[PDB]
Amino acid sequence: MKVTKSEIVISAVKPEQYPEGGLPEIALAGRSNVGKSSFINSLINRQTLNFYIINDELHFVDVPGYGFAKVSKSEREAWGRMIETYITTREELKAVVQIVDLRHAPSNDDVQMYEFLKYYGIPVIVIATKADKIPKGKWDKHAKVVRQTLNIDPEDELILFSSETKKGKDEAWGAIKKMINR
Ligand SMILES: Nc1nc2c(ncn2[C@@H]2O[C@H](COP(=O)(O)OP(=O)(O)O)[C@@H](O)[C@H]2O)c(=O)[nH]1
Repeated sequence: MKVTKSEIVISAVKPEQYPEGGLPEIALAGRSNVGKSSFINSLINRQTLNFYIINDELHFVDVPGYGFAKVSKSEREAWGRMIETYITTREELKAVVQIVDLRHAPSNDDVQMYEFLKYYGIPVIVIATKADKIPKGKWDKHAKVVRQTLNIDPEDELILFSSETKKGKDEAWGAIKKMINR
């Protein structure tokens, strides 16, 4: 997608705050510091659920990074409610881009998130980023580990990505498009 417009529209602490209009939504989730914000900025050339209007045709919905253990119990609880509410009630949601680090096996938190999404029948685009930190010759090895750890559904997608080199950008947009026009 040639992005000519992208800007935050709301930072929702509650579902009442979600934007109206009914445009398709693609939510993004991953471990804190995995490279989610870098992934977003790459695609568009640049305690709340943040909605970004893209080209006035869809919203990216950025979910606060998970797996950061130095968080209060109340914050973790709030995070859980927020995502559970969103995932289970949002009709506009077409897919979640789950971003993981290609360098290592996905974590227990990644697996939990993936299992949660599949439980609710949510289409997922798995992005394994930081690919540039691994020799090209090992990309397949590391991708196989990601695939087997999450046990990725064959209808989901696994795309290797790098915010450094923009590897995966076109493929990621292409997948978002398939998900939106399902
Ligand atoms: N080498 C490399 N570094 C990356 C990549 N993506 C993110 N980073 C770096 O990893 C750190 C965390 O990335 P960031 O997008 O801020 O993480 P976020 O917390 O998930 O939003 C930053 O220092 C980024 O520069 C990538 O694909 N390749």
